[PDB]
Amino acid sequence: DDFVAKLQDNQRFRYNEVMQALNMSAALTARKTKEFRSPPQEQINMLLNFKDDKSECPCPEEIRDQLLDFHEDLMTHCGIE
Amino acid sequence: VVACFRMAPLYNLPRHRAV
Repeated sequence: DDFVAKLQDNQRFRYNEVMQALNMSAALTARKTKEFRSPPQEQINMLLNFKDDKSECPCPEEIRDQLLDFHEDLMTHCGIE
Repeated sequence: VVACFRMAPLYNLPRHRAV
């Protein structure tokens, strides 16, 4: 619930950033707005790349840390570690 | 082409679908 709320607020603010970026530069805007052009499932898939160090997701480190802590707690409950 | 650039985002998406 709250993870999705924060992610949506993130994308709301990123949309304002890229909409200024469009008025600054139109040619570069493609890569800015690709993750808005993508279907929602693809958007979730690109946004949920916190794992490992590929780290091409545009999400901030604090939001990454929230999911990482939740995943560690879930693994601890599951008994993996 | 701005219309083609702008598609459906999660922030416009409702809560439960995004969940």
